[PDB]
Amino acid sequence: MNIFEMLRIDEGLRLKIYKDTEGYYTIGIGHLLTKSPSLNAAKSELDKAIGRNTNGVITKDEAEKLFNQDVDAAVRGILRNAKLKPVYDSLDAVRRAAAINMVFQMGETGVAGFTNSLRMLQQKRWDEAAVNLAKSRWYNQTPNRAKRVITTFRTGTWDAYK
Ligand SMILES: [Cl-]
Ligand SMILES: [Cl-]
Repeated sequence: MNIFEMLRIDEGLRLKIYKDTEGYYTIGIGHLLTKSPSLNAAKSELDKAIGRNTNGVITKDEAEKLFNQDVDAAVRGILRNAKLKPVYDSLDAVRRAAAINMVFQMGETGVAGFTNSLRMLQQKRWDEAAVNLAKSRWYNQTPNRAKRVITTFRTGTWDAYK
């Protein structure tokens, strides 16, 4: 198991524009297109992202390409962030995948606001961090996915994904 297979399980794959859990125009493997209500603003962003007139539909390869870019960008955002970097560096390889997952889903600002959990993770207080992470809108909105990520932080194994 690795970050790619992990996110592929959490996000699914959709080849036609769809609305995410928050109601936003998304495509592929969790690629947010726009927070605007306009399907046209979404279609525009889509064509811009792919480099072609897509009419709202992409191929698997195109999906995977967006996905490759997004994971990369997620990692780089963590590495560039003064609050996230130290925590991330402190983690083992499995837990690092959990961190990437959160950033991919909620953005760097979002995660960055989990100050207390971040401190707990850095100190390696696993059960404590797990409890604190659950006290969040994130957990309340996407409980099954949150639980999976949280279990990964708690255990340091891929059990939630097996
Ligand atoms: Cl893009
Ligand atoms: Cl969920």
